[PDB]
Amino acid sequence: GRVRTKTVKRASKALIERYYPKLTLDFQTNKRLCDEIATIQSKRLRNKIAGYTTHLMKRIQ
Amino acid sequence: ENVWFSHPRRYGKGSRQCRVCSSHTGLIRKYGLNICRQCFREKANDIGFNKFR
Amino acid sequence: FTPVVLATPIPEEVQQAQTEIKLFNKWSFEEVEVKDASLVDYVQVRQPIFVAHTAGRYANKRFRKAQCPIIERLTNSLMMNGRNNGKKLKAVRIIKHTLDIINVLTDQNPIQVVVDAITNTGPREDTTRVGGGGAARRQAVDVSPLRRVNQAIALLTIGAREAAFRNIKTIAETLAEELINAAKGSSTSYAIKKKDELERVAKSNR
Amino acid sequence: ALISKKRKLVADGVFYAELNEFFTRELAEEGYSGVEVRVTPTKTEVIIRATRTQDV
Amino acid sequence: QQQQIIKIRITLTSTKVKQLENVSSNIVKNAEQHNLVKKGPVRLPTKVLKISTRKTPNGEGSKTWETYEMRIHKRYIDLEAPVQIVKRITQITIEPGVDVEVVVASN
Amino acid sequence: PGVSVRDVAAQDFINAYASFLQRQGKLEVPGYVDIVKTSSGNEMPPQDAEGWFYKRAASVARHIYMRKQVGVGKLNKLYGGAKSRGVRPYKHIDASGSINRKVLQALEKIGIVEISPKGGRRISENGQRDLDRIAAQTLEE
Amino acid sequence: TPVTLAKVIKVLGRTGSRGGVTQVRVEFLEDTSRTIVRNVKGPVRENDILVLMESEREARRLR
Amino acid sequence: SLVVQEQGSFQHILRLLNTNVDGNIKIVYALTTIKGVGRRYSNLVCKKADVDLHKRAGELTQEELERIVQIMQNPTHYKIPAWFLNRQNDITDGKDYHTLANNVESKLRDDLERLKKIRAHRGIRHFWGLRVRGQHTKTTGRRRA
Amino acid sequence: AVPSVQTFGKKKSATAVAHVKAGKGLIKVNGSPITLVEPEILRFKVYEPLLLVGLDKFSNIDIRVRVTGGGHVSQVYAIRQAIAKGLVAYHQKYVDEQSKNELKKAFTSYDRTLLIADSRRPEPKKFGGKGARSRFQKSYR
Amino acid sequence: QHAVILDQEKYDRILKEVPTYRYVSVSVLVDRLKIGGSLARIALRHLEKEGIIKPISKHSKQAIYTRAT
Amino acid sequence: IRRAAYGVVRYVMESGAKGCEVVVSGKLRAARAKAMKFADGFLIHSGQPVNDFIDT
RNA sequence: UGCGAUAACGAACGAGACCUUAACCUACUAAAUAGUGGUGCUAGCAUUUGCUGGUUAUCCACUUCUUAGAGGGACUAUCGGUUUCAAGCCGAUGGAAGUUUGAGGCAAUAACAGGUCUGUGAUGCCCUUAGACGUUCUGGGCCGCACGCGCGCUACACUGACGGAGCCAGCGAGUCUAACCUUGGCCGAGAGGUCUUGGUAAUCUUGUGAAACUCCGUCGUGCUGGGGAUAGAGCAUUGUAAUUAUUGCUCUUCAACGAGGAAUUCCUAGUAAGCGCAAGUCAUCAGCUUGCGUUGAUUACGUCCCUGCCCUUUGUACACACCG
Ligand SMILES: [Mg+2]
Ligand SMILES: [Mg+2]
Ligand SMILES: [Mg+2]
Ligand SMILES: [Mg+2]
Ligand SMILES: [Mg+2]
Ligand SMILES: [Mg+2]
Ligand SMILES: [Mg+2]
Ligand SMILES: [Mg+2]
Ligand SMILES: [Mg+2]
Ligand SMILES: [Mg+2]
Ligand SMILES: [Mg+2]
Ligand SMILES: [Mg+2]
Ligand SMILES: [Mg+2]
Ligand SMILES: [Mg+2]
Ligand SMILES: [Mg+2]
Repeated sequence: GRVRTKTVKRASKALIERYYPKLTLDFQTNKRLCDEIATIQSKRLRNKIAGYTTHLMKRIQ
Repeated sequence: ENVWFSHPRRYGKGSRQCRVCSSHTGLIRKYGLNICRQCFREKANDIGFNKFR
Repeated sequence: FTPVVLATPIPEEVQQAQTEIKLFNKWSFEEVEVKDASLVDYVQVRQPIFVAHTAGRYANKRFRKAQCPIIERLTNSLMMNGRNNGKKLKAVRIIKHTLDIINVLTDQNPIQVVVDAITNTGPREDTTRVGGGGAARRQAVDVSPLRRVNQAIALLTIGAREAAFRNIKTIAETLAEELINAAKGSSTSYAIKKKDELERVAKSNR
Repeated sequence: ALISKKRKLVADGVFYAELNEFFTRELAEEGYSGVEVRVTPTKTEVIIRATRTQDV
Repeated sequence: QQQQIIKIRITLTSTKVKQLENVSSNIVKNAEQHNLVKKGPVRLPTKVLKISTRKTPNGEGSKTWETYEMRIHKRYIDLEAPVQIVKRITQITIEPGVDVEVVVASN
Repeated sequence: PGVSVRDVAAQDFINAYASFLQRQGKLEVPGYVDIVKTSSGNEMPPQDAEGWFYKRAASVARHIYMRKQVGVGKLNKLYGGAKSRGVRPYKHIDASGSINRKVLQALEKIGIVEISPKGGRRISENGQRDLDRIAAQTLEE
Repeated sequence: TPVTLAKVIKVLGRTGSRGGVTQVRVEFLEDTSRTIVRNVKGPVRENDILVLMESEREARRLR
Repeated sequence: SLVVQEQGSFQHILRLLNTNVDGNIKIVYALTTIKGVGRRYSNLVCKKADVDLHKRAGELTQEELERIVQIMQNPTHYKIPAWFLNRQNDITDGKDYHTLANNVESKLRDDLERLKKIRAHRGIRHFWGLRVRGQHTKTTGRRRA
Repeated sequence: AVPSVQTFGKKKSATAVAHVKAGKGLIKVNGSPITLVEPEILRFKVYEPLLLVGLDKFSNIDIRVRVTGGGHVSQVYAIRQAIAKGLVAYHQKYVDEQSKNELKKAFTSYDRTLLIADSRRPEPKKFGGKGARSRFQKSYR
Repeated sequence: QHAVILDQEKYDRILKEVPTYRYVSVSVLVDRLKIGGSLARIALRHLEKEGIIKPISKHSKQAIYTRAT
Repeated sequence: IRRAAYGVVRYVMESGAKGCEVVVSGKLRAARAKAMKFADGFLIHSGQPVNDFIDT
């Protein structure tokens, strides 16, 4: 039951839309820069958003 | 005066009552509360007891 | 092989277990080749165990119970009818005495007898209720190997339990008789008898 | 006072509840909004939040 | 009196962990800037006071129960400290919602 | 080669020490043996009945040895059991408070246990020596 | 009766009114490149070898 | 403390206190068939009577049977401590009797008749055939008694 | 000082703290040797870390395992975890890392819970039932 | 139905027929021969003392024996 | 009822709140009772944010 | 829920996110209310150091285990497979954890003539208001039994009963705002009594030495030594009061019950089930409930066949809505 909501997918889409000269195919690097380029209110939501961003970057590649 | 409260109510249901409404049944006396279970649900956030899990 | 001495002296009979891992301390898991094909990777040997108690996870995914060893699944099927829920220590004791009795009668390997009993009372073709009711056709379906080994364990332990109920014979020797008769193929055993009935109804209802 | 801390904190919660309902009943026209009880050493302070503080 | 250490203990009890740790950090900060010797804030197991009452006022319904609960967080600090300037700083700096008690131990 | 009563199995030691205590005959069984059940939750008196006080005393002495101090109430809780209350579900009932107590005076007369200034009974020096000697004999056989 | 050993190549899907039968496709172990679609009662996987008392019968109960 | 073999000098069903005590059953549980003798009383009597507790009640010789009967019938004299008996502080003379085979029906009937004759409520419920120990008669016992 | 590591093992609620120091081959549980652990059929559970790597890996160390919590099977599954983790920690800290890797291979190729605690925890009970999942019986009549 | 006390012919039948029993237990002595469980246990102890049957497990509630040699 | 309820709903709403909701339940000269709602703005109903930002 | 189709595009509540708990952290801050190791100091038994006992301005050091603050961690990571290379799903490896990580708490719009006026000093109206429907007291009743039904407990035993021995939890709670939790000693077969003691509690009850379970014996297929109903006599405790047995204990009486027709409930992994313990109400009384741990399976990882619910299409003379 691992479907991601629109608050994960939309935020991840916006993060790739304005931070492609940034974040890479590594979840830990994406997770660390999601603390600085965005104000995500919880650690679980930050990890979900960074993991979906990583999934979409690996998909874009 | 003669026999008005002549019956001993040192114990049992009729010894104690809710401090809010004086109800002998359904009382909670855990931690010295002496509130009935219907008024405790109303006042339980004022006592400090919160729904967590 | 070489007797090593320690401060707390480990006995020789359990120091002998460094060379080969065997059940309880006696019967090897080597040369317990499963005689019937199509049931390998569903009767689990080739990882030998010491005792038939392994508090592990097998019912979290689908086919993980085929990785539980066959002796442990046989112990686990002995913990039923309610009053024996829990009591894996009792079930492991029953299984240990069972393999003692199968070593005494018919001297060859008790693990081989248990595996032979499983492969001999797995039902090959069962039936199913086709249609939406009891009053309909019954149609024959052949059985998956995992359901074959499952029904084999269930039939052997249910026949053992009912034979051990209300008589002098203990559950270890009634189960040992069930496994011996099923391994040779006897029809004097509950599991072979029930397998014949389940196959025969499917023969008649193809 | 020699009670356990469980019963002491529970009884302070009950005292808060009783004070809060007493001020709810008393200060109805006076725009009551809440009470805070500050237990300092040697005195306790009962602070009433009310809109018509001049009427209080 | 003449800067003789007298071995007090401050017991800090509260149902609110944020303000309780504010008090604990204040006491440890004062005792470290005063160069006091201390056994630090020892945090006791939290008392989870559970009350499982019945959710309904009636009998009617599916039988639903409520676990209201209050947590008691408790800490203590040992201070081998002078008698005057430390009773001053424990007289002052009292947070609401946190109950202090100071006991002198010569055992 | 320094054998204590931890290097001997509990059943083997308690059997050997009970047979030793009965053979040497000093422990002064209380006279209400063979008429007494050993627990309220118990249903029948012990099936040994020529003895069994020596085995209760050996188990108590080994218990006192392996703990620091054990009193009559801890002994009653240890030897008490599930009471078959008939039509009602079972319940833990503490054992006979006279038997464990009289075991404790019986061992204190023969010098196994001691008055233990923090409470119940410790094991005395002589009792520690005795239990270690039967522990060595139980292995070396 | 010469029973035949057949290896599951393709698991087609689950039918039965109750949902308890799986249609699979089996290649015979001896004389392979001979696929028949056959019903299976219990839990069946890929590569699962199973015994058949007929080599000539299909699974006609689907969708 | 060692096991021993044996041989069969045995005799079958035997009469004792007007009760056919059966053979082929160990003596404590053979004496249980006597009314007023249970399992505790049997164990205590076979202990006071110097009876081996293992010997099947037909291996037991008639001198031992006579000692067993004497201890059952006169139990205070053989140091059975009268908290262990039935009719402690009896009803009418204050003695401590243990009541035996045909007499426990007689004393039960005698005390039910005493409770009926006094007109006590327990005697009246005994007369009517209802439950006397304060049970709820609404639901249970709804076939007999 | 003496080379000593301190580890622990866990079943459901049974914690076993092992103290593996350099010694002469000694293995003790809670005061007593590894040959008497009770229960007797689960003695090969606590023998499993001993017989997987060989006893010559244990001939140079003294292990003392203090176990609390749990029950008679959870404590055994904590003993074997404590012993295996203690030997692995000792061969990490003092013996070579390539020796640790062979030991860890021998343990995890046999049973993962020799080194890794079982993560299965008791689910809470909820109202209207007697367990986590099962409910009371409903009637309709 | 079960001879719970031992006469000489049943003793002679035990000492003759427990040899050639492959597996000897309580239930074997209660079924194949006609003594109770009590004499089955006493007989098992006596015959492994005399050395005609050898133990395999010797557990309470399940005693497993085999012929000598 | 509507006048008072809207008069506090918009008073809350332009006192600087994300949202407000007034529910009035009861009867008025009528043998039948109805509950009517008066909402304005953004509200939440589930979660710890109710304990955070919702005042009831 | 999202992908996708697309006269829709972009949003809000609900879901999710959130919070509490459980699981990992030899990484941080520490602790005589937790523990460990040496030993300031000892001390015992067996030996040639194993097992212990005891003192923290009448020792030192440490935090692995324990506790609780702040954090870290998982995001289905990585790699295959598959799907329209889309959301996703499946497998393997790694991992403390890959079932929304397990479990809950909160939980929208619309309703129901659902339950509650007998929870309240919540309440309209009505009734009664001094031979009261107020209040108190005395005694009884709520327990009354030809019977029908529902939730359970105990069972029908040898995978067991009995006895002896072994021996292990976790969630709790507890009195000076008066007698609560009670260790230890002594008496008592037992229930209990009595002299003291610790505890306002990570300190003491309490290592709740729990039960199931394990080992060794007695039984031995017999309604038996399964079962413990009914009933008799006695001893205690609580209480002003125990009779209609409050409950506890001892002896005795030893009933149906030989695994249950038609039917029907609950359940997918530390789960079902077995097992006791604590709390609730409690002066006394748990066969109940809420929780907690102990032991721990079989079977599916699916389908719409039954039942219920939802959605779409269709019909309607229904809209008080088929009880039309
Ligand atoms: Mg006492
Ligand atoms: Mg359960
Ligand atoms: Mg929301
Ligand atoms: Mg939510
Ligand atoms: Mg469209
Ligand atoms: Mg730590
Ligand atoms: Mg209505
Ligand atoms: Mg009421
Ligand atoms: Mg009255
Ligand atoms: Mg009623
Ligand atoms: Mg027992
Ligand atoms: Mg504990
Ligand atoms: Mg009552
Ligand atoms: Mg209670
Ligand atoms: Mg109730």
